[PDB]
Amino acid sequence: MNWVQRKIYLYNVTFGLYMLDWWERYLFNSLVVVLMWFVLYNGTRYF
Amino acid sequence: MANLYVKAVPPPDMNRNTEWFMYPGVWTTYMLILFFGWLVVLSVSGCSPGMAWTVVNLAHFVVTYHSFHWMKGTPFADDQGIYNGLTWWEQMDNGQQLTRNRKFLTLVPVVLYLIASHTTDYRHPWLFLNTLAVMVLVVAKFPNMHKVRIFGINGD
Amino acid sequence: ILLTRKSYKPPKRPLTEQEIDELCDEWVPEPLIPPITEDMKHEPPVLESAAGPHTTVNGKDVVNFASANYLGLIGHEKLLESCTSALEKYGVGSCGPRGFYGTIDVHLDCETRISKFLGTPDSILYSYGLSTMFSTIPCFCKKGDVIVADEGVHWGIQNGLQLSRSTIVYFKHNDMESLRITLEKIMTKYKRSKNLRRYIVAEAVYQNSGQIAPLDEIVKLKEKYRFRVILDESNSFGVLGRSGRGLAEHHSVPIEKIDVVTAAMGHALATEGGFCTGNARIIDYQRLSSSGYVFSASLPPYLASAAITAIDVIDQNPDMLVKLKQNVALLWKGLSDIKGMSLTSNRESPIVFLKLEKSSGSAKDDLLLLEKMADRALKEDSLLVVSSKRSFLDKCRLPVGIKLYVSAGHSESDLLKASESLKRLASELLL
Amino acid sequence: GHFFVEGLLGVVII
Amino acid sequence: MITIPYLTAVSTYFSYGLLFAFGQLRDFFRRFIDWWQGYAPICLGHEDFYIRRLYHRIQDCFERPISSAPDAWFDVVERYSNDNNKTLKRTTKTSRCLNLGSYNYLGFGSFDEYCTPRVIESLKKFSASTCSSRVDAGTTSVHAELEECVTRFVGKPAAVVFGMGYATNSAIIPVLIGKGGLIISDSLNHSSIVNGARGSGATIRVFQHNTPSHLERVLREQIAEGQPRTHRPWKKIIVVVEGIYSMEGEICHLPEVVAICKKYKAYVYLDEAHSIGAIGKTGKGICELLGVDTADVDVMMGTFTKSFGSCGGYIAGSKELIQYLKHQCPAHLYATSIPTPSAQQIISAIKVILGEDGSNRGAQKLARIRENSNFFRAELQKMGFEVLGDNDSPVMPIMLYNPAKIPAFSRECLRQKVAVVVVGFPATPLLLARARICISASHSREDLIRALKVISKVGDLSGIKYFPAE
Ligand SMILES: CCCCCCCCCCCCC/C=C/[C@@H](O)[C@H](CO)NC(=O)CCCCCCCCCCCCCCCCCCCCCCC
Repeated sequence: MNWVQRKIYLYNVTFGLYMLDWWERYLFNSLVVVLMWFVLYNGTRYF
Repeated sequence: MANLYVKAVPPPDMNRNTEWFMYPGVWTTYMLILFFGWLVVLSVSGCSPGMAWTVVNLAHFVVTYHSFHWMKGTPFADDQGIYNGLTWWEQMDNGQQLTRNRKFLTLVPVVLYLIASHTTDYRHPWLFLNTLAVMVLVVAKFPNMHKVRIFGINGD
Repeated sequence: ILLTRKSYKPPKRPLTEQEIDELCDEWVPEPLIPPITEDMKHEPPVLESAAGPHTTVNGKDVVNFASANYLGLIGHEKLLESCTSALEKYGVGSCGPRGFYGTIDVHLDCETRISKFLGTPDSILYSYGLSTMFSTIPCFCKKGDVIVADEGVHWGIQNGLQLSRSTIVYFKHNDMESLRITLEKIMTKYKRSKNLRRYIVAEAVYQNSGQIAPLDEIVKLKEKYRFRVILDESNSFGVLGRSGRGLAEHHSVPIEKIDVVTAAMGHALATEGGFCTGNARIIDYQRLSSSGYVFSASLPPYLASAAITAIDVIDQNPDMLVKLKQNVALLWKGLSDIKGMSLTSNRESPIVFLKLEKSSGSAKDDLLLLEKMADRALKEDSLLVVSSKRSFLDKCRLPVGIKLYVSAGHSESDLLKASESLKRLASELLL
Repeated sequence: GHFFVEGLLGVVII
Repeated sequence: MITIPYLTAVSTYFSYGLLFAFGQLRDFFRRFIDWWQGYAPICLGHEDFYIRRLYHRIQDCFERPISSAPDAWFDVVERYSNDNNKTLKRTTKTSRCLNLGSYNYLGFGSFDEYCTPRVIESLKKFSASTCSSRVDAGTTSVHAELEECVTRFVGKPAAVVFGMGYATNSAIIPVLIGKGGLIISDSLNHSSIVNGARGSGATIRVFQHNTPSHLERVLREQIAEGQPRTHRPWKKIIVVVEGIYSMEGEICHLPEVVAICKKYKAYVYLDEAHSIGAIGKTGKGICELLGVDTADVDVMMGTFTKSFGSCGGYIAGSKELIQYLKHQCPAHLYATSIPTPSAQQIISAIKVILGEDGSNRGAQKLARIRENSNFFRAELQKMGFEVLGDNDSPVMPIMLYNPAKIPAFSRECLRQKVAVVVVGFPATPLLLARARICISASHSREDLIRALKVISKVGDLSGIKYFPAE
């Protein structure tokens, strides 16, 4: 494992995504990516 | 990347269902889930902050009512169903009334409804609903509404 | 606002730290235990070299009628090889509960073997015989249910009935007429409620009376009121059916009609432990939510590797089953003419009960009366028998008496020596 | 019709 | 009593709430698909929610079947699913892992050359066990010789031995106390003790775990208030404590508890399940390590499963207590006697411990059980882990705090040939998930050295080094 691959693994176990099935995990990762893009694009220039 | 150690004390409470609500960190998570839902609503569908607070207050109604006031019993079979005629609200604190943790749970549906009204300019399309929701929540949590039902619906 | 309030007394002034000190000094506790007496301290025999039909006490050779090995498997040449080969390959201990690392492979093999023997999907082992009923009944019956017990069930069953905080109603000992009356009176008092669970708790061959339960009226009344049956066949597993299957093969009923079948391997298998049987859904649900299964060390593997051999011996040799009925009949043909006693058992159960007729007084007195009669049977003419030893925690109220656990290895001389010696002693003490 | 509620709920909270 | 990093107490509640939310959602789409013989269901809908929505997700970390003696190294059988993870079945393939999840402290759960030859001889002369109880025909000579070794070892005048360590608490507490009595138990008591208290009619209060300043304040109130409704006098008061509180690893504060029980004339019920061969310079338990007179405690319960490598239990006390129990205890009257080869193996183990076997390896075990625990526990603290318990205890739980780290810390360790035990939510409090490490006197130093580097490497990935290293 490399740095990014290790830091992803550390993230799966902290928020309980290591236990869920693939379809429960791909429905939450996408939904949290959307939130990180929305906050970035708006807050970066809406102020 | 770890600080702020807290030496938690075990309150006896002898009830798996409602003893986890005494350890340090519950209020902060309670609020951070609400503040997280608010941001996730207005990201999957771009809308107005007022409506989004309305959708948060409406979702927090069903989840909280169905969990604290509808369901009876415990999901642990160890106690041989000793609490079959009680809801999660009634089991808390061994029936002790007006404690620190009951007042916090009473105070949240009110302050969350104030925010969903003060940013939606009152009106009537949303005002009618939000008022009904907060009214149901506050009535269900009254001290006098202890082990009493309405026309015997889900009562025995 | 005011014209609706309630009159209340003003609050009281709390106790001081000085007053409490006094109250904590006047309080006095009772003794931990009641004072002992001299009738309370009789020691039991200490025996050697076996527990079979012919044991040994104080050097003299006595004849045994107090060990519950019906098939005569104590000291079989095929069990002492299995136990020996598994005792030097696993050790003598379990080292852990069964959910962490206490699941040896022999446990899985034993469960499969038992289920194949009875013809049932799945089975579950327990560590100790008396605790297979502490944990089976509280697992199924919660606080809102209704249990119809038998009023003649031993302490193992009636401790589980109390742990599971449900509603218990009894019926007369082996009285189907009193069973159906109770069933109807329950199916009327609970009319609007229909989600509750209802169970019937019985016993194949009762230990306090020796009477076989009739499993035809129970399986028929159960199909008419939507009930469930829990059968404790520890005294019938391996002795009672024509092939040894138990009560179901005795009354020729399918085993799928019986929801839960529990037994103890400490009677007719010459080992220790217990097991519970049923369909897959029931067994796999109490494998996680039981109490004596998840919190207790598993069976020592040398005990679970002898049950497999014992079941194989039983299966391969169905002649020792007819050899047992003959012995029970032979003891019944030489004891029917006793003076003060009275055979109050069934004609086929291998527990020859003997109720005392014309009770000599209070039950307390009758207990010592039976105790001395049991003592003099050994001291003089070398005979072990059993007498009803009730506790103060027991709630059974059946008549007391003297039992005789007949086996399939008894001779024809000792079997009648047990009859003459009882007739003489009963004659010269009671009448 | 906007500040009566926000003024009364503070009283109710206290 | 446990220091919890604040930032981890927040990502645990979030992790559990996400499981709850997905579970309710999935169970709501099963209730509408059940549309496709008249009796009530065996189990309601929602009494086993965490059994099928939390336990089944990690069901491969439990009930691992082994096919070897419970030794320092055993063989673990491999299991597959074959139907998309619903019913695991066992293969023929095996492994060879390091045993760190058993209980044999003194290394008696094996083939040692003073006990097994004697037990095999006491087998072929007595055939497993008698089929009668102890008051009729089940009191062999071996059963009378063993009740003397236990009295000599424990120290009290008389003792009774049963055949199950769980029935040694549910069939005795009803005898000693009944209705109108009181039982001030400790919070973290075994299930057997609470079930025994429920089997009687007594009332149960709970005082704060391992602190006497709270035990005094409960006795004062309960004696100043009497019965809960009709303020009669309390007929009795019994205080139940444990030697070593497993899953917390702490030795009890016995001298400060006995002193307060004397003052208020309450009784003391000790429970030396985990601490009867482990702690002490001779192995006599907590009453020897802490230097307390053994006659200040009224009843002392024990268990031979963990240290002596054989099933059983015992109760020791005044010679009239034993005479009362032998005459009114249901477990003694109705239950089959403890088997004979399972009693010879306790006799021949107490002989080794007391040094009456001729050799002197009864002190090597007692010294190597300590020089291994004091090493492992010291080394774990230096790497920054959070381990509980004192310096003189064979058990040391490592805290994890996150539900998702339970299958992560165990699956990795098993893959690297180390076997451990993990405990989840339905059994423990919500916030406190842990792993339990058991160190025996049969592990060598080469094994602990090799097992510490496997744990130190796994603990980096999961990030369970909550405290700072050096
Ligand atoms: C995605 C982040 C969260 C998403 C939704 C999570 C909501 C789930 C929290 C509901 C708490 C349930 C309280 C009592 C429920 C009882 O009925 C049942 C059966 O009796 N008890 C149980 O199942 C076991 C009792 C304890 C289990 C609780 C596990 C959840 C721990 C979280 C509690 C602290 C975090 C949240 C605090 C309360 C949440 C308030 C609801 C927020 C509404 C969100 C809508 C946007």
